[PDB]
Amino acid sequence: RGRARLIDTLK
Amino acid sequence: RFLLPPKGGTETTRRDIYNQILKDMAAFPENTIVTAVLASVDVTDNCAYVAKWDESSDRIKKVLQRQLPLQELDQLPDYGDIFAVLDSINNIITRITINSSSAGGGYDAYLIDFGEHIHFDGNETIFKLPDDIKRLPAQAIRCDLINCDIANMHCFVNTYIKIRVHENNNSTLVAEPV
Repeated sequence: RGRARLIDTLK
Repeated sequence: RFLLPPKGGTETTRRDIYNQILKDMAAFPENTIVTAVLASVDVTDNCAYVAKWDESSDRIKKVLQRQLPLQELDQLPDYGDIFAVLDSINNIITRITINSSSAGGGYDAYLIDFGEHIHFDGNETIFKLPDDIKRLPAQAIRCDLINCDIANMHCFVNTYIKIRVHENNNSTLVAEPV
């Protein structure tokens, strides 16, 4: 996922 | 298909662009354990980056999740100015600044909320940020990590961790993941 994982971290 | 180059601004190095963007170092008090995202890991420089991602950074999160409309730009802002770029590989929109021209063509760019220095070809999709999101401090703070194998830390990127702030020289941190 890379940086996309950050979305799941900030949702 | 290619953007118009920056009309002004002082070109800076990778190191100087970190020092010239706005960082809130008061969010990492010394001899205190704080919770922050492991923004990125740079084993070659033997450093990492941590980001508070506070409630005050909420608008940056909105831009990141593509939940906010932005005005597309055909002209690159000045060197050192903060705008937004679309990373469609990850389908996010992230804050970015152009710090210098590149010797092999293109530009040296810095993603201020990740702590990542990237190459910017000049044909990317870029947006103007609203003034309140543009003025928000860069989330990524550089850290020397102790009691830590930095190479092992790639598994915690983009993940909330807890760090103990040993030192805060108001530019970079000396911290330890706990």
